[PDB]
Amino acid sequence: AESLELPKAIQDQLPRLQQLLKTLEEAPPVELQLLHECSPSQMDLLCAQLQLPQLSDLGLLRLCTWLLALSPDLSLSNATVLTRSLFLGRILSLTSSASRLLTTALTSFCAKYTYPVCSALLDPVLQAPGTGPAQTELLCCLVKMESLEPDAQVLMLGQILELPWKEETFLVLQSLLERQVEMTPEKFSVLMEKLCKTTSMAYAKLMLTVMTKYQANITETQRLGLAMALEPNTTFLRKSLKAALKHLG
Amino acid sequence: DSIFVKLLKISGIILKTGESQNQLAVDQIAFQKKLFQTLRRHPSYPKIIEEFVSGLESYIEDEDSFRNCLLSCERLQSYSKSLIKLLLGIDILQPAIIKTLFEKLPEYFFENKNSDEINIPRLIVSQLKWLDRVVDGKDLTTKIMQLISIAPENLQHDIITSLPEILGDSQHADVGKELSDLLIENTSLTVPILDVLSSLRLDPNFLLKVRQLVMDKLSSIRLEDLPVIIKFILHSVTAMDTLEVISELREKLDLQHCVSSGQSCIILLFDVIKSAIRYEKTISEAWIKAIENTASVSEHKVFDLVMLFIIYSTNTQTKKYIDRVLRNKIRSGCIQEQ
Amino acid sequence: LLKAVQPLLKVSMSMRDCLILVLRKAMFANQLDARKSAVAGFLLLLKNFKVLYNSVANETFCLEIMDSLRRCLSQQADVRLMLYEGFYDVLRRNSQLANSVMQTLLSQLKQFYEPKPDLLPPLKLEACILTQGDKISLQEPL
Amino acid sequence: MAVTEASLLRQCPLLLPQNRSKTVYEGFISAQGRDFHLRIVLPEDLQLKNARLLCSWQLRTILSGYHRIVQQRMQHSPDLMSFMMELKMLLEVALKNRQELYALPPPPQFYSSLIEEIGTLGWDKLVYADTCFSTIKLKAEDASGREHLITLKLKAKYPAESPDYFVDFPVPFCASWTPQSSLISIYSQFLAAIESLKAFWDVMDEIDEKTWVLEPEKPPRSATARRIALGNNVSINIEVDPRHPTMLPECFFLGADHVVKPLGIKLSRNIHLWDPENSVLQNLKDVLEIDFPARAILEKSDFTMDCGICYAYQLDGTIPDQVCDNSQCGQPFHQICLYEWLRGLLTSRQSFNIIFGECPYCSKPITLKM
Amino acid sequence: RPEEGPGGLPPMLCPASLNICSVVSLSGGTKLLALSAKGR
Ligand SMILES: [Zn+2]
Ligand SMILES: [Zn+2]
Repeated sequence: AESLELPKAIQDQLPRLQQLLKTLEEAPPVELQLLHECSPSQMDLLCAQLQLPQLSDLGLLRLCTWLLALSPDLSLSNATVLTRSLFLGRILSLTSSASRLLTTALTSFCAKYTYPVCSALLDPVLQAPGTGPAQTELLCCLVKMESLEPDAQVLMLGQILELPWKEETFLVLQSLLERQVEMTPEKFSVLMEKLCKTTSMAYAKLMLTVMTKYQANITETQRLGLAMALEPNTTFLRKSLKAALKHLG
Repeated sequence: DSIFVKLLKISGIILKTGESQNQLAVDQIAFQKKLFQTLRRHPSYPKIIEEFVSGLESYIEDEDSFRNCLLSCERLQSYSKSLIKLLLGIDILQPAIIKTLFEKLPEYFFENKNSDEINIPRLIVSQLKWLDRVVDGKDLTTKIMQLISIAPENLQHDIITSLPEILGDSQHADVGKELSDLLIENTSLTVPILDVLSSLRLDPNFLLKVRQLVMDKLSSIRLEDLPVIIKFILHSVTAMDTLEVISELREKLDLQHCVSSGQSCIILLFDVIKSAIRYEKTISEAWIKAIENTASVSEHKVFDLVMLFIIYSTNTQTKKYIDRVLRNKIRSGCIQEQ
Repeated sequence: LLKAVQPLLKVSMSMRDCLILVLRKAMFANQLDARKSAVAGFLLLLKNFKVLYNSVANETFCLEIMDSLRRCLSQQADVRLMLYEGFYDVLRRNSQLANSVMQTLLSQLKQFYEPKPDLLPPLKLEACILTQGDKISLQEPL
Repeated sequence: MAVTEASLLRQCPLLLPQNRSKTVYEGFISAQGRDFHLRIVLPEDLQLKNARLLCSWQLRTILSGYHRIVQQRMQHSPDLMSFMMELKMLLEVALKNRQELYALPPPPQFYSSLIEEIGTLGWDKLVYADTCFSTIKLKAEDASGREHLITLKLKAKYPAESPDYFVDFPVPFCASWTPQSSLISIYSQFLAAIESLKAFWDVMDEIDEKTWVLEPEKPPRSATARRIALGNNVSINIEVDPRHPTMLPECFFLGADHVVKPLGIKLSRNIHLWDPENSVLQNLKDVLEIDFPARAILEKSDFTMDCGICYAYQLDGTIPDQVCDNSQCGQPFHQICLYEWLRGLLTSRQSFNIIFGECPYCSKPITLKM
Repeated sequence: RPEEGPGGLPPMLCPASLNICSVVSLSGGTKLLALSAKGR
């Protein structure tokens, strides 16, 4: 509609590429190597031109399969672009848990393009309404990844901390914090200030884990902000909370 | 000095520091009835319970005193039950002790393997197994459901597996409901749940509903469990649902998606099948009717060859039957090179 | 079967710890014969074996089996009957669990014995028999 | 942010526009606690289609083997923002691939704390420390009086993360690492594992002394299998469970079909007299109703106990194992050599994992099961 | 040994020799000629 120009060789090879994708449901081509010609904005259109959201789940991985072999790397922005064409609709579609395929596909794709998948997908899935069990699980897998190195884990941390927090955010956040992922006191304090703000079962776990693991980063100020948070008896396990709370006292 | 310790001393239990098993002056049933009638007769009758448990929790702020309170007791005149179990024998204290016990369990998520290789949480939930009578069997249910929903993975796995020793024979159905609700919620806990549900008391209708409910979720299972789940489906198959369930499985399974990693796990799969079908005849004829009856779609998958071969290798009554079927299939333009 | 294959369970320690998972789980399973045979197999492990690594965790694990068997003593009559006939056979190997056995019997006996002289029915014969709408059955074969 | 006023500041804090027209950037770019110098000249307009990009020679070294990637990214990338994003992510790749350039220990809590902790242990324990102080190897003694070592390989941060532990014994060691745990902590764990196995060590050392262990030679501590020799040119191999060593092992015999039959029969009839209160040897001797040879080396030094095909003992681990079912030949062979021979003959026929046909020396029926 | 991450380096417990020169023997080991800072 903007009349973005796709690169010459991609526009001209545009039926061959939709041909090779049909091939996939049934070693990657030089036609697949043409992605390296695109700017992301060209790419952005291109993905929309190829109708990657419509691949089978297998056909997605079998793309991801072929994509996973690609040297050079599809750049940060391009890999990001791709994934959210490919995966996002299926993700948002989900009424129940993913296929083994997707989770593998996701996680495998996330294995190489960890942060790009991570940079793309985390944020807008959560800010979607009716983000439920199906969705949060696969998000667990991003932040549970052996693959997720300290850099990516705090990219996750950096990325999670930008979001409107809610129950579903905490679930995923606990699972990142579970690893003993390290933080600036700044980053942690943002966790803390957000964290201090209460009646959900999930919330309690989040507080509790930090109170225990990053006792080593809990200041006076921050401990007192928990104290107020745990005031309520809405909270089950106030006692274990109080004990861990007290165990810093 | 505390109400708790003084009532315990008069009632006839020796409260030791917390390192070795608490000595006992009196018989346990005698002790129980003595403290029961003492607390019955004592003035401020509803408030002594509150005073009793506040003294208890103030005593168990230190770990080791509670650790000995949790452990099995010493008969002087030689090895007995735990004081918590015996104290939980009394109905008036019971829901309160439960509240406290469960309230303080989340302290021990992260401090794992301290001293004697003893998993405190396992021990505390082990305190509730095999109870004479629960003052509420529904309150305990709701409290363990909060607990089961929340715990980290290993602990969740542990307490869940500990469910049937805990529960009597009443509060089964609500657990069933809640667990199937957790099962659609989380894919990780199929296996131990399915194990549990074969051990509890349910309506057959509920089994069949959860069956269709797991199997819709059948692509959505990591490989390792995939074996044991089909194991379940085909020990749990009735004679009559045979061909539907087989048809559903036959549709839903792939032998394509999974793939040292893929092959070992698939191999185990086929073993599990070999067993099921070796040891139950009706799966075989029913299975072939479920490919033969799907003559229609030229598009039939890897599974179907692999499975005819297999059954020829096994029960040999079917060989002629397989061959006619495999010919009718080939001539029909389904079955081919690729 | 289990008696026939038992020379396996003498030799092979993995067999024992693989059967024990099956027995403990079949103990709560909803079929009747599942629990009977699970008890049976259990008695056969302590009968035929000491060890089921220090010879103190052996003892505590045997005592753990016997505690689950102590609960089985309040199933129906048949399960208890099998247990009894077994306990002699458990002694006649495993003398080391003598006291933990005999109390186990004596406790369950003292449910049905009255310790006072000058009461002529010294046993409560009504207490042995439970009735649930005109179906009337024995529990505890004295 | 969205716009490259604030988003550029937030994601390249260390780039200072030098000219009024935001055309010449200079300054630094950050990656893995490391700033690198950089001066990135645009044209009059904001076009990276044409743009210079100059560096520190330190940076040129680290972007060797990516010059084409960088030149492509300049031409294909829309704005400067995304260019810098891609350039940083590419530096994270470059350095994380060349990870061997790193792990510099901090002066304040490394060299001091590790000596403090080794002092806490005892200096009789340490046997090796590397001049990078990266590797250490530590010693412990059994109740038996046997030495068992443990190597650690340690990072720039010892106490933060776990040290890489390489330890001899066969079962996987588990070490509960906290930042509060230390060398004495993990040493106590090692001693615990040692005293738990103690029986295992004693059973296998008792073997190594008092019987002719054959098919491990200079055995490790990890090894659970023990091919013992008995008589001459017949053997028994024995894989034993560490956790329950005194318990019966998986056991079988090589040797002459006419020699091995009675041993299998006698083992089957006596295996019930297996008892885990005796030793491995003290049970085998009275089960199999025999004694062992203690290294029959001097007498039959050069008797030709070799393949009789390739004429070698030790063919790439392989020992003469497969023999003739004949009193007059008794000739040992190898699996590999006897297969390659028998595969050829017109006489030979193969069943499932079996090959029938003639002993090379005596031309009598000999069977090979792969 | 591609080559090497860090260049970790031992002394030969000889002093400040400036202006070293090596003759490769392969006769025994390597035999080098130096001029010590003091003039030896
Ligand atoms: Zn011969
Ligand atoms: Zn040879």
